[PDB]
Amino acid sequence: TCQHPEPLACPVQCVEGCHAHCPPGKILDELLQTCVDPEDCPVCEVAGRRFASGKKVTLNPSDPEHCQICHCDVVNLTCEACQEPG
Amino acid sequence: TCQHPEPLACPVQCVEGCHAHCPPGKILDELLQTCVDPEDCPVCEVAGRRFASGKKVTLNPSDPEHCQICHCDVVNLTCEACQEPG
Repeated sequence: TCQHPEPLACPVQCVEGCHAHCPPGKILDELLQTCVDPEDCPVCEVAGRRFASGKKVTLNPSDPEHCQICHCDVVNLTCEACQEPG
Repeated sequence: TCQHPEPLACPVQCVEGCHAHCPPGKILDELLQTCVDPEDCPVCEVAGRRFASGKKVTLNPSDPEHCQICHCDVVNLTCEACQEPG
């Protein structure tokens, strides 16, 4: 989905219920109930690598000197500065 | 003295007792009972201004951004880094 573009660990094979079926070239987002083209997803790709659609997590806690954080809210190709402990 | 090179607020004009009298060019320090030349005083002058012989006080509490602290133990021309609150 636009919210979960990546595949997830899938404990359940399939499930009942209402399922939005529309032709390809369109990915489902729940807020705008219909399916929509992929580009309309608020998807995030900062410094190249593939990941989720801008999860709200502060990556890289481990190393202070390598504290090179890059959040993404919806679309922004931004990177934030780390506050030094010293 | 080497311990109190600056003049102090002096509630008493003069006092009785034993008083170390020696020729000038020598300042009294109590640990080494005699009077000694001024340079032998563990005197402190960090970044130029005149003050005491390295008092053990953390100057400048007021402004965080101007937290530019400079202690002096006996002789050292040192300045310490302030720990940021953030």
